[PDB]
Amino acid sequence: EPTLTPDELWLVMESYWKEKGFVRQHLDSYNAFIDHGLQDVVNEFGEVVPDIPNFKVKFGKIRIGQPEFQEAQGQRRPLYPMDARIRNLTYSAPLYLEMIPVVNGIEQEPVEVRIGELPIMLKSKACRLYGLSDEELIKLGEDPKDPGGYFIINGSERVIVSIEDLAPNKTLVERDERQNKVVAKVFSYRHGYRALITVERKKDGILYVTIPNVPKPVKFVYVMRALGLLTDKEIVEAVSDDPRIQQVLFDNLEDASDISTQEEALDYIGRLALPGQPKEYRLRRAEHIIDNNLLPHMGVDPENRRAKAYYLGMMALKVLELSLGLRGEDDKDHYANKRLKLAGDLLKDLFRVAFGQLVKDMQYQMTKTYQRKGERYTFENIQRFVRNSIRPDVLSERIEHALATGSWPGGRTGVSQLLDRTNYMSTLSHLRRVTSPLSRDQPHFEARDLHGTHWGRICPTETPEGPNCGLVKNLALMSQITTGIPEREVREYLMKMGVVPIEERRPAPGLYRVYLNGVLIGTVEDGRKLVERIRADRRAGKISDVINVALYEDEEVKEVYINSDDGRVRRPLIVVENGKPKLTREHVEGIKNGTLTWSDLIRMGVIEYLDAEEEENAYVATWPWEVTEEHTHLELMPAAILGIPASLVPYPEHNAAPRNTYGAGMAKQSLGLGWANFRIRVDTRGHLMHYPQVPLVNSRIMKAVGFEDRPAGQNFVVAVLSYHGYNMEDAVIINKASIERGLARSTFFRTYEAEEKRYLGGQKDNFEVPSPNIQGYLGEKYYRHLDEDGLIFPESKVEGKDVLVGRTSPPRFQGRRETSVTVRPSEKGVVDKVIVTETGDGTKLVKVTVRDLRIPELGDKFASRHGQKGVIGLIVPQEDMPWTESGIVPDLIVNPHGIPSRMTVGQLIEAIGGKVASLTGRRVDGTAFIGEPEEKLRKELEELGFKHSGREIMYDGITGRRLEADIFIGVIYYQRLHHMVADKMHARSRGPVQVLTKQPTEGRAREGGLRFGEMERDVLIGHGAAMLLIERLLEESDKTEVWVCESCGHLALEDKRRGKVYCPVCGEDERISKVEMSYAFKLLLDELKAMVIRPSLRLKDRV
Amino acid sequence: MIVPVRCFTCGKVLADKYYEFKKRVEAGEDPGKVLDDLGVERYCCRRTLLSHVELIDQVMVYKVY
Amino acid sequence: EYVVEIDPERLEKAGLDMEKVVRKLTGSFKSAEFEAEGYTLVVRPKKVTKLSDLRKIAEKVKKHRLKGLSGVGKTIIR
DNA sequence: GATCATATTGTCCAGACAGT
DNA sequence: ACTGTCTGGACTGGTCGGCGCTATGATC
Ligand SMILES: [Zn+2]
Ligand SMILES: [Zn+2]
Repeated sequence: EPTLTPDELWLVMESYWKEKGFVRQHLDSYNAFIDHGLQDVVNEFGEVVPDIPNFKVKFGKIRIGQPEFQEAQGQRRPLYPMDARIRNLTYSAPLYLEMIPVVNGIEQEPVEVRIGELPIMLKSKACRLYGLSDEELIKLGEDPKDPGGYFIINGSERVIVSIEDLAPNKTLVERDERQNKVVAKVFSYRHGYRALITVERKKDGILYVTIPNVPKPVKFVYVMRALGLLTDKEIVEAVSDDPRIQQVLFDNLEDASDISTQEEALDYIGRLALPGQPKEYRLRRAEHIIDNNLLPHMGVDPENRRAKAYYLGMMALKVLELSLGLRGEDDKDHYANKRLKLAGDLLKDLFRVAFGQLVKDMQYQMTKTYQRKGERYTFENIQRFVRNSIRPDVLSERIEHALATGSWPGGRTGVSQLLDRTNYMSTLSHLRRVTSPLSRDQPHFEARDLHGTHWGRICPTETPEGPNCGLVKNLALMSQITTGIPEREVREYLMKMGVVPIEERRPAPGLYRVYLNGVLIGTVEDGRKLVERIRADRRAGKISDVINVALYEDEEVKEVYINSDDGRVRRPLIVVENGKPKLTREHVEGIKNGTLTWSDLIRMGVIEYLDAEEEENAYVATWPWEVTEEHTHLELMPAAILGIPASLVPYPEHNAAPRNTYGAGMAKQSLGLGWANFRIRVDTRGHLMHYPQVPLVNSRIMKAVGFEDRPAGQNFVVAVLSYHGYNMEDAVIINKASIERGLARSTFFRTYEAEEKRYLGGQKDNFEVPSPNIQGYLGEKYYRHLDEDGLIFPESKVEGKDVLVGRTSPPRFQGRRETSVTVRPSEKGVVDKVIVTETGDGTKLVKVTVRDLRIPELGDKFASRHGQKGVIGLIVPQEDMPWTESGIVPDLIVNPHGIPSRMTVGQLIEAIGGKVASLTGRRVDGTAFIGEPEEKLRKELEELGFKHSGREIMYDGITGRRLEADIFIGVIYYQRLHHMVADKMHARSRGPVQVLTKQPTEGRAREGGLRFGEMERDVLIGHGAAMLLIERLLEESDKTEVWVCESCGHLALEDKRRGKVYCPVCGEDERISKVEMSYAFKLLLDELKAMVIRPSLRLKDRV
Repeated sequence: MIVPVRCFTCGKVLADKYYEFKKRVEAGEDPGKVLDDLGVERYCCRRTLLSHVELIDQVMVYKVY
Repeated sequence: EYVVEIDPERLEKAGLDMEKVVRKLTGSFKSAEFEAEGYTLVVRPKKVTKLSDLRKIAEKVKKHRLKGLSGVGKTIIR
């Protein structure tokens, strides 16, 4: 039998991507949250007890209906994502929770009352687009190639970037070199509340415990005694039985022997938490602190407090062993200790917070109703009483707002971001984006750098630049994220397989400890046999693929870890037994024929998902011909370790790593036909390529991803040559005839919105052409494109500050104000479309989309796929451009100096492949590590009648003579970026100023100025230009004149009515002088005076 | 979204023979020979014809008015 | 009490004998008796009966410097 | 229905400070 | 007189573009 080929593995990977997709983590997480997360939150809250004697309301099952919207009139209609985007509506569905009132302990009839609206993930199980074909999505105005997985809040697409957090309820141990101590930390989670419990051992050998909302670290023995253990022996074997551990414990309780009872330790905790308080108040405060802060994941009842001490013991060992060399320090960046909070978990936390606030609001409402009406009206109809005491919007405005501003409860922020719609690549990259809670300004050398566990889970090259480097990553193409399964079933299976419970047998040095999701559950005699049995059962399909088993066999400690929780990024690997992979040719034939699916392959155990913990016990083979008897797994696709935008780069192994990173980052900034429904979309900014082209040198994954259907660039005939110094320093030279022929032509769409808002007292905006008699009239010619209804006509040429929607506002505190929506002063174009509809409040809403033709010119940014970027240096006419002996005139000219300095050989290989593909007609594969070899490409180029090196004899376009060097010319995929010079040119002479500092405004949209920062002032000082600095900072920004009293230095007051200048603090109607200074200095003086500081300006003569 | 009328390099008209080229490609023939018999000899025009993908049919379905 | 065993090869680089090493803690630590048994260093207690004071005096021997200057770590010659 | 007072109180470096 | 500990402050600049928020439970 043959040893298989990478083509079969590529077919298997294509089947995997077809079955699951690329936004599977969001969809699966949201489906899990919808199916049980709402029910779990409701059951956790349980019931609401208002201030009513002998009465309570309990919560039943909670369901979610179809996405529907209720208009201002009161009509409920089905809601579609396109309608939500156009009408600025939140794509949400009502939540119906049944309420069962309890009167005198007797349950009443359940009441089903809507509790709010929950936003619906696109293409989810609760969405209207689930199960629809391409034609059905087209009929609804949706792109069939749109992956979904995002939220529409107020008509704006919101994507929840995954969060790379630490593993909950898992203790991680490390040593602080500066503090000279061993520190172990656990982030215990309970109902969305995170508590950082810390156990440390300083140089003195004592153990300290850090508990949140506690200002000082207290001794470990004190908490151990206060947690339920009384005698010293209890603490002695609550940790371990190793003689070194026992002796360390003896030293600890000898040092901490001053406290022997639980009350004294609780008194110490309460005194540290709340000093200067009565003893019983400190006692109850310490009891509450211990119950609700000391490891909340173990519970809050005092009954489990003793068990918490056991969880303390397993911490102490982890502190002790690293302090004695028995065990090594675990990696904080290792993905076995790192979880990935997806949209489902964050949605569950947000819904829990919103539901708790809704519960407290309903409790207050029933309390107020009972206090006002009384017992007669309350109990005469308990169905209507509960329903009327509910405000659903109170919940809803907490959820969608957190999905609007991106701010999450608990201090987490930036969870939800605006979905990138620059092209097809950017949206997928954002939907597969992972952020970190670490600060961006912090230098994280151990965290930002690439880790060895990122293979197959995190893209090694596609990372942002600047402070976001390292902390923001993208999921790999083969990355798989686990879905939650009932842990009780897994624990029962483990117990029935032969794992002795922890409460039955004490841990022993000769026994293998068994951990379930970071929690020790018992010990087994043969850990290796148990691991092998679990793996065999998983391969046989008896248990779910979510369960991952790993075995750590050290000379000192032995452990077995079983993980079945969420947030674990896994990769698929082919199981290899006795040197033979489980995947055979029959499985590939079944996959190709369609009889076998990816889930079928997972079911038989041929291919299994491995996380970072299990892969520690695995020996993976990179290629099917490198498998040996000692190999345990076979890599499916080595090219799948890259991200979605990183696979766009052809031959990434032939390029430098920074070049590959730049190319992956700039793949999201390209312009092209990202979406087929771009014309009907109401995106505020968008770009379209007139003639987008699929690259001739493209990886095979791009066909499966969908980039071939939605290209974002064009193939450019690029000749590497120095041309008059206009391609110098990364610049490029473009052909004038090529630009005039439509090459790289783009259109930029900008959407403006106008709302007929209704104010208090019945005042509302009006859509009409403003009369010239009213104030704020921009000009007669500015409304020349308006119709009689105040709306601009479509296909009308517009310029800067041109009126699109004529709106009139009611006057403040006179004639009606002017609030017309106008084009930006630096922007122009043609009005593409006008949409009239209504908002959620029934007010009129007009959205005008204006398109501008963007012909390429000087300053327009063009980038290759290998990180080679630059602006256009010259628009050279075709007659002046050189041409080859074959009659080919390059469409682009790049400097030869940039190619070898940045070590970009992949660009040359792509040029050769593009020329070969154009000459032969067959597309050249550019996949990583399985692409067409360079030497083969040179061979076919030679067989095609061209030079092997790709060099061609070229003639000068001006002199007409033959060039003395053979110029390397080939087809390179060059993409135009959105950093066009049209939207980047800013020029301000004078205009609007800030109302506070009397300084020019910010940005370009409001005709703002340019900031002359501190560094510019410093270099102007270094230049010695005093008067230039005076003219820049003072005479052109905030020049003003003030009146100063010479007697006391206070700012004198000038009265125009009296016409006189005098100092109110002092008098001095004569000795007042005019001083020229910056308005910022006057504001600073006012701030100092407000801060009870008196600045006395001692005036001096100018001469 | 639609085939360009002329080649971006030399201005040679290619939109006339693009649909015949696409029809012959879907029949299973080698696109190189199809380009050869259609007079598309220079690889710049071959670049324009091969790298272009038709997408206007997916834009016409979304009415704008 | 600590029964200290040291490798001789490191003692071949410090350039001093074990017995003289004892002389560096006999005068300094008058509350303990230091004995040399070949290549093994054995200490003896005068009046010690609690584990608390053992951990308050064992680290003082380690922190004591036999020769050289305080705060000096690595040393190379070029 | 239309109004109205109130609306809670992450690291690292350097200087000052109890403790021995 | 030393020594570890508590407290306080700063964390390169600039630019393009967007998103979104800045009331409410009584009273007549
Ligand atoms: Zn005065
Ligand atoms: Zn041509």
